[PDB]
Amino acid sequence: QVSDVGTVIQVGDGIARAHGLDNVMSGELVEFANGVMGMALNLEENNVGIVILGPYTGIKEGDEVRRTGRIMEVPVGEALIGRVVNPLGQPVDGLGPVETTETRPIESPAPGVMDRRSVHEPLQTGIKAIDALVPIGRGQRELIIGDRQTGKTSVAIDTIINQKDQNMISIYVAIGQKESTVRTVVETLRKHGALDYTIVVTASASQPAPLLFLAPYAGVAMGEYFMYKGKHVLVVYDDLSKQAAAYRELSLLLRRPPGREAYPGDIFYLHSRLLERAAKLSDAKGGGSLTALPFVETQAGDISAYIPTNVISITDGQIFLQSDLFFSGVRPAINAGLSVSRVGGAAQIKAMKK
Amino acid sequence: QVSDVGTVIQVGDGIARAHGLDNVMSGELVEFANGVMGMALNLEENNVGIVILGPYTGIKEGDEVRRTGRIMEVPVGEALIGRVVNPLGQPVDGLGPVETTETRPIESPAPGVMDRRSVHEPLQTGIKAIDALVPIGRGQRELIIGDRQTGKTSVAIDTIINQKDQNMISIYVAIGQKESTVRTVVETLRKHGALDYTIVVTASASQPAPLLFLAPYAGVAMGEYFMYKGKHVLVVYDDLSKQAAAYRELSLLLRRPPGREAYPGDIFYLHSRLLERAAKLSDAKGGGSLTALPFVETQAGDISAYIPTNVISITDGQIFLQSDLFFSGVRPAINAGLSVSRVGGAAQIKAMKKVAGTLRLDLAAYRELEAFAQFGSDLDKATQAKLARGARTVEVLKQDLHQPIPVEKQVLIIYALTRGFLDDIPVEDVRRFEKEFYLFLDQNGQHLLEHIRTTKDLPNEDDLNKAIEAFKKTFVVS
Amino acid sequence: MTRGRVIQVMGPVVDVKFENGHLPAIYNALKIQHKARNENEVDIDLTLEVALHLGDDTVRTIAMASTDGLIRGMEVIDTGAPISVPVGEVTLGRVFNVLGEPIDLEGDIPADARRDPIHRPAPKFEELATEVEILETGIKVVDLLAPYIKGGKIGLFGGAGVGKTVLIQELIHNIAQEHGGISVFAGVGERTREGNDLYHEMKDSGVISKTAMVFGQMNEPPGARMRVALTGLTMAEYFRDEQGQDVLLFIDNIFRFTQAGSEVSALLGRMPSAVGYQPTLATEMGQLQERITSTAKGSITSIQAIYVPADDYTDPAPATTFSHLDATTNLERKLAEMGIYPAVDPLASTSRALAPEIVGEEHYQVARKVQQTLQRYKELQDIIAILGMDELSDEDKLVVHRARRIQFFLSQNFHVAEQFTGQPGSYVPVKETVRGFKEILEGKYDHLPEDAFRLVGRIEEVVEKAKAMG
Amino acid sequence: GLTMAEYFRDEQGQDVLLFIDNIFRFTQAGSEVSALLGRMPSAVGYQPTLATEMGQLQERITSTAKGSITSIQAIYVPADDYTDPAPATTFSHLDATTNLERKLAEMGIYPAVDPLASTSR
Amino acid sequence: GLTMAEYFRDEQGQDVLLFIDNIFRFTQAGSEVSALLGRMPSAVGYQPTLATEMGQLQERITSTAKGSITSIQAIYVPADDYTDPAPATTFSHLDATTNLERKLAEMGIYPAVDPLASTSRALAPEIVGEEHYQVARKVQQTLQRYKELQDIIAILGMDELSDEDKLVVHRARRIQFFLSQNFHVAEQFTGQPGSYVPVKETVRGFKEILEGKYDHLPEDAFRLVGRIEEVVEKAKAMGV
Amino acid sequence: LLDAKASEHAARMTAMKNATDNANELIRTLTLSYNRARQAAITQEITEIVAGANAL
Ligand SMILES: Nc1ncnc2c1ncn2[C@@H]1O[C@H](COP(=O)(O)OP(=O)(O)OP(=O)(O)O)[C@@H](O)[C@H]1O
Ligand SMILES: Nc1ncnc2c1ncn2[C@@H]1O[C@H](COP(=O)(O)OP(=O)(O)OP(=O)(O)O)[C@@H](O)[C@H]1O
Ligand SMILES: Nc1ncnc2c1ncn2[C@@H]1O[C@H](COP(=O)(O)OP(=O)(O)OP(=O)(O)O)[C@@H](O)[C@H]1O
Ligand SMILES: [Mg+2]
Ligand SMILES: [Mg+2]
Ligand SMILES: [Mg+2]
Repeated sequence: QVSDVGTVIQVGDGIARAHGLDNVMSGELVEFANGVMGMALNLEENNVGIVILGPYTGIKEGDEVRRTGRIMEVPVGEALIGRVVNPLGQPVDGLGPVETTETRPIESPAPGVMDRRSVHEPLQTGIKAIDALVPIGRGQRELIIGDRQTGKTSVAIDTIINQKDQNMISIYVAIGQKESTVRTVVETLRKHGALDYTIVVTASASQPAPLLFLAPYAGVAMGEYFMYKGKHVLVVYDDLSKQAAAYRELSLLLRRPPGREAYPGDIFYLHSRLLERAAKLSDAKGGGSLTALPFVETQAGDISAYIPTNVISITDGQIFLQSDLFFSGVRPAINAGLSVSRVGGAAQIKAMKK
Repeated sequence: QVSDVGTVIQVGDGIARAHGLDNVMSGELVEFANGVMGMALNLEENNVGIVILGPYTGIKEGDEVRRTGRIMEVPVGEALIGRVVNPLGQPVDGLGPVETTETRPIESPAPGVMDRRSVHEPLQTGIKAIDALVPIGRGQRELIIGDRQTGKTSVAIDTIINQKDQNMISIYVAIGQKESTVRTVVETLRKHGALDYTIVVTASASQPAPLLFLAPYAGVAMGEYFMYKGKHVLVVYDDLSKQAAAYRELSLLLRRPPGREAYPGDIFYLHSRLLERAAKLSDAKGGGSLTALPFVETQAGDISAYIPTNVISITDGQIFLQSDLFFSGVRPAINAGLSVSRVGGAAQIKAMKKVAGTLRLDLAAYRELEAFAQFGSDLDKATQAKLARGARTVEVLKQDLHQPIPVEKQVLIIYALTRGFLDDIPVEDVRRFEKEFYLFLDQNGQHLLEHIRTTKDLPNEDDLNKAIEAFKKTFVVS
Repeated sequence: MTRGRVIQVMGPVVDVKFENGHLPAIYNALKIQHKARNENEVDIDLTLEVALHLGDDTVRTIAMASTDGLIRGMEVIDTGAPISVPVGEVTLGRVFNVLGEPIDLEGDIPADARRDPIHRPAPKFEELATEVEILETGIKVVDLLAPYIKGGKIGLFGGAGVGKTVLIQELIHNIAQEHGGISVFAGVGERTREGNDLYHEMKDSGVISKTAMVFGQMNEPPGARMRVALTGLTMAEYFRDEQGQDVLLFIDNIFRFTQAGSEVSALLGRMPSAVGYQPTLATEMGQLQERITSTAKGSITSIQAIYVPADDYTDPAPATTFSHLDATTNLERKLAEMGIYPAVDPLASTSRALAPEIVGEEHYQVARKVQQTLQRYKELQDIIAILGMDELSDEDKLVVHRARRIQFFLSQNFHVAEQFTGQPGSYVPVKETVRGFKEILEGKYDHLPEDAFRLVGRIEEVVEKAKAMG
Repeated sequence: GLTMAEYFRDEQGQDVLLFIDNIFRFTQAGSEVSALLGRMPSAVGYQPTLATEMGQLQERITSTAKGSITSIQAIYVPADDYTDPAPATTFSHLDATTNLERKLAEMGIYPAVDPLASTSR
Repeated sequence: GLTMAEYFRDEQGQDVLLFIDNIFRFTQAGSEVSALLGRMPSAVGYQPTLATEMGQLQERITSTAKGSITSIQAIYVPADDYTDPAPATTFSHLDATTNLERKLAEMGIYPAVDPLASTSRALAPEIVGEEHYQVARKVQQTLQRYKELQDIIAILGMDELSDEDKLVVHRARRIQFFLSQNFHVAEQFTGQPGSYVPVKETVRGFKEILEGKYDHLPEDAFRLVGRIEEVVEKAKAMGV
Repeated sequence: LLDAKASEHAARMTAMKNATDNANELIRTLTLSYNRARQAAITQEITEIVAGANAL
């Protein structure tokens, strides 16, 4: 009983500390009496540190915490296509429950060196500038970087819409975005019929920091299910800057010493662990692929900031959207000088190369 | 047994930790065994953090502390007028006891939003630049900010002296100043007769930090007694930066969490709480008013620091004193470009409001073209006239120490400058022109001065035009 | 029993100890009401908000008023709910503080009136509106060049004395007259004398009867200044949800809310972030801004004044504030001194709604043509100042002739401006504005005098004014 | 040194000179020793009691009825940053400044006091 | 990897090439681990033992009497800040350094090596020869003068410069463009085969450029060119 | 000669205008650099103060 039941000692700012839970394992899911889920983060000598994945106002000192016996997991399956869910996989659009059968862990190892293959298949975004100057291949990681209101979301929406006639599954992950914008994005995707092959994962700005921190991992875990079956998946992270800020907040609530710009030391590892999971699998593993399009928001066009340089050193190229070109009516405002595709070129068709 | 008696556990740097004192209040005043007084700030689970209001050398571990049951308060009354006291109300001038018969707490709520009235009464500082470009009204609080040795104390002394013939009560609070400077300032005030309506509160740099922390609250507590009786009070704070430093020291010695520049989290709350007690009461409350002039000292003109930004955000206006202007010979060195008064206009008489509009535009036009003056002819049709007008304007606004000017003479000289009567006078003779014009107005212009005083409006145009022409007939250019 | 006990007092932070198994929830309101037993005590009437559970049945709270006079051992009463403020028709025309107690001298609200908590989760995803629609304000400049979205956030910028208060009053009047909605004003960190002046300006303009005002003064503790915006938001949310109308919410300065949050976080002892702000800056801003949305029943749209520290637009607080804005309105002193009120800058103001998918093709084309004409007129300023009017080509003369009339037609006579000029004022629908500007662009009114287009309203009224001038 | 000068000021009524070669070192030593005593750090690492110590040292140098002590203090500004807290708190007590320039010394002008940089209250 | 290299260096006395792809990640991982171990943070959040750990790693990579190890290490500079403690402390362990700059890359000059920040202990008259040393020093002097003239060029333009400075700028542009080269690896990006240039050819080409032999050629003919004769060929193909 | 003098004056005017514009652009970029440096300095100072406080 006591080995599977705990008691809360401290609650504050989405962080809880519990007594008991002797048999709990690191990274396990725990459930409060209120029904809110939590993740076991630190296993100290006499107490367990728990990160609350939801509203913490209903949790009070002395409440009961019980084990679930499962490492961090999200439901996966084809029944999740066309739905809007939170990072925990719970339906949000209000169309009823999701009848999934399988689950995948949040944290998974990336494919090894010998499990990969060189990218050789084009990803047609339907945008002349991208398809001509900065080609994107299946299995590539391409960064989209620009200032506020430079058309970053429109490029991703058009790319998702263009995949209607191609054997591609799209996943759109919105981190820290306004709920109204996500609602309108879902409406236009429904209007263009993209919901037949699209999964939407949302964690708005009003949500607590842990959900924003966990959302991209949930998205990539959902994508891997199709990726390892031999299919092709496209994943869009609408803002990695919001995730970085949420993780910085979470780390500083735990009193970890910060580095430059108050970011923690493992801020690079946070993004690298997520972005290393996108790959083009070899023929021995089914030949599936996963394509990632992370987003980064700059301040006054400064590409030398900490987070932009961290992300640039991970991906296989970047597309730079310039604010003045956007204001002068040039849309999309792709800066040809700063945009580059390392993996591209080999992905383009022969006609486009000429 | 420890309900009203305590025992000292730790002593150091003016901070004492006491065991017991179960029934002590937050902010209560306590007494040590040797007679030194204290204030209880930190009420913890098993000990009390006491800030010592005197020499702590005589306090040892194990000494007994007794509580008095009184919230911190200061004596108030008319007996304080013309005397120098410490923040505790104890006289320091050596002229004997103070016969006050009542007290009020240093911490009291500010008047509500419905107890106030819009500011509409001018406060004449006697300085042409302030009275013309940055007017100050009764009930307004205005910030004076500048570097070291720029003339802030001179402005405060002049505006205190100018209140002789007005029903005004002045309170001067010196925080962290040298005692010699305070002695000289008190002597100057006595010499000019301003001591008949002035109260001086002093807390020098050698005093313990809590006295510097508490001095401004003693000042407002003394002022509010006259405020709520229906009178008008002026309060001058010589340094709020030193108050902030003392409060930071106290907070750090009590091991409270620090913020930006090691200041505590409630540093903004302290200044806002102090400065919101100045107000213009409504007619239902008796019509009294209290106006404040806090001072902030910057380092090398850096107004981007924490405390300067907080005080700028709190107050209703700023007056910037520039070190380079002072070095250049422009004194009292008020920078009209950066200085601003949000209450301006409503705090001026009709004549000054009429005449200041042209002066503002002329000075603004001159300041931008001043960088191009050394290259001679740029456009002789307009620019040369602008440069001469601006130079004469700058010459007019200069003023000497301890010589306040009545508002009517300021209005007349500004009218003469703006209407072009000085366009032919050489720049080097403007000061003597003004000095002789004041004497000429005293000798022959009594009717104009009386009309301005009675009606607060400009006289008939032809009358003062003829007066200025008659004076110019007698003036000789050197 | 649910009775607490004070154990620590350190400035605005108070720690309360409860019985085991009866701790109050986070954000609950606690009441301390103590009458002095003897001469060595002081009466206390204070409210606390629960912030953290420290363990050992101890709760850390922040005070909403002065903590002087507190004694360890005083009993604390748990209300069992967050701070609750009155809602309904009773709040119209009144002035409240953060606790919801009326500040004006008109008496207190009856104890049986309905009250709602100021802490609430944001509306769910399925409850939001699926279509974007324009809020018609009746102001030509706003309706043409910077449309307002129902449920959106609008940032207001401008110098002192340009007429922001008059614009706010006109917006309130127009919305109340035409859409039937109301307005709520939230004075976050407002100077007391300026608050009194604003109250009297609302009173004498006749618009106070259709608005509810909530003030948080600068002399209040940081905890109080942080929660006043939530009180105003709750008052607006009642009218959005229970009556299904469109509501305006005005925030005096959101930067003061941000700095109050930073001060509270510093008091609680959290480690700072970025350039010194609280680690929860984005979370708090999102929690405030996400409740201002459009739902199936009604909508709330907000006009917010934003202060930029050190003129740095990359500062974390301005950045996280701009992350939520949908439109921007800039007021220029040059247009004010030129005499064309409301003096909204036609080129600096921008809006996300100015797209053909939202406002229509003809509206977008007319707006773009007007912007191009004004840009050309601005470019021609130096040439016409130096080379002279004669040197300008025929096309330059024509565009100057058209642009002067276009600029003058952007001016409008406000209803609340009658107290300054005696002119009644007018309300102009968006279709009339578009048609009038299109007709002006076609040269249909090139023969009319340029000064007849000033402070006019519709396009027929300029013809009437020209006929009156002869 | 100050207590040696105070005897001559008080018991004999003389006017004496007190020279301090580097007043900055006093604050520097205070900051060095404050950390080991268990005090929390100030803005840029100095002691929280900087102003109090400086004032307690400086206010003993005053003119009285019996006599006077006047002090000439040489001040070192680290990296010529006048916004540093120690020079900032030191400058608030000064009444006059004397600036020596090598340019005047090279020209044969002694005592080579800068006429424009030196100011007095 | 170092242990595997050390075996070949010591037990067999053979010459070893050692490539390390990013040695900064070792320090970064140490910094990530340091906080949980209980150590108090250093200046920029790094571990207190940064220098000791990096020295313990670096000192094992050396050539001894029994064998030789030559190592090429790529070092990441966070946020392009060369004053960051990790890049700053690793400078003292190297015999030759190559400093890449984002500005040169944005100018289209590859490999974007900074010609003044890069240093080597081998640049001595008795090691590379007198002519090589003189040519290199003259090139560096001209580049330094061109860097000095940057503010004047940016504000007042080239018109106010003297005749000597104009020639300095003229030759400095050619020298800067000639330092760029076409790589064999880069052929996948641009389709240009690339070239291999011997040291003597480079010295002769830069000596000829310093003498003004090619002052009449356009500066665009010097980009990504290889040998000096290819500059003439490109200029001729461009129509000069 | 008269034509040459007029052209010389016009050319000098244009050159000075261009120089002023270049200086304004340089100031515009330096302001952004200054803001970044200011934010970094404030962050470093506050982090050092908090670390020193936590060390006790
Ligand atoms: N090609 C285009 N043509 C016309 N309008 C466009 C185009 N691309 C984007 N826009 C418009 O530009 C605006 C901003 O674009 P978008 O929202 O995609 O940018 P963003 O960088 O994601 O913005 P935010 O920071 O607000 O999330 C929208 O009104 C959108 O309709
Ligand atoms: N209007 C004035 N005309 C001439 N001299 C002036 C004027 N105002 C001030 N001064 C002189 O300027 C010097 C400094 O003035 P003051 O004492 O008021 O400065 P402060 O800004 O209060 O500086 P601090 O208190 O830091 O010494 C004194 O020598 C004083 O005589
Ligand atoms: N539409 C208008 N018609 C006529 N006068 C106007 C108009 N708008 C503003 N004004 C004038 O502007 C002044 C009022 O400005 P207002 O108080 O609204 O500006 P503000 O920027 O909010 O000011 P403050 O910062 O002092 O509160 C009056 O002189 C009024 O006559
Ligand atoms: Mg977007
Ligand atoms: Mg002074
Ligand atoms: Mg106003």
